Amino acid sequence: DQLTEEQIAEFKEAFSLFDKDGDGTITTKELGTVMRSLGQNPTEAELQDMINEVDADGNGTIDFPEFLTMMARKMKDTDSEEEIREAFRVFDKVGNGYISAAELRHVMTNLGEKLTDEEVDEMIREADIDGDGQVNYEEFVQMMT
Amino acid sequence: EVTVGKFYATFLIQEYFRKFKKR
Ligand SMILES: [Ca+2]
Ligand SMILES: [Ca+2]
Ligand SMILES: [Ca+2]
Repeated sequence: DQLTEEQIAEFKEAFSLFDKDGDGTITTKELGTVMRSLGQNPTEAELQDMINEVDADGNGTIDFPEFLTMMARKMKDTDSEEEIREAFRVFDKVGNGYISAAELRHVMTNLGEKLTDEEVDEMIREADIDGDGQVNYEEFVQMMT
Repeated sequence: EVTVGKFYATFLIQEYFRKFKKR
């Protein structure tokens, strides 16, 4: 149940990735912007429903206390290994057991907003242990641990 | 579960960035 200042600050960094205008709320527009950048394309109705899963007070946006409630609960309720397994399935779009190096580079470039090309190159090179141009599940586990 | 997992996955990528910067 314990939540350190550092853990809260890390969850705030996740919040601000979506709240790109820094107004303290995540809107359907901001959510859609991130999801589309990663190759998803939800309808406006789907985006509203997604906001509604997190929006505890029903005003149509996610504020940080709502975001933190949801993220701390997910961390508490999920074993660290399942958290990583789930994330791998998120980024393995085809479901073929691999994330291509190009796909991972795109995810990192969009989610690490200040990263340079050289930085993402090092990360990819380190991630793809066997050098086959894919990141498999065992390699993804090595990344996250 | 799907919505929560998508938010959590982006936090986990940011956690990787922190871990990588430490290594
Ligand atoms: Ca905002
Ligand atoms: Ca709200
Ligand atoms: Ca590989």
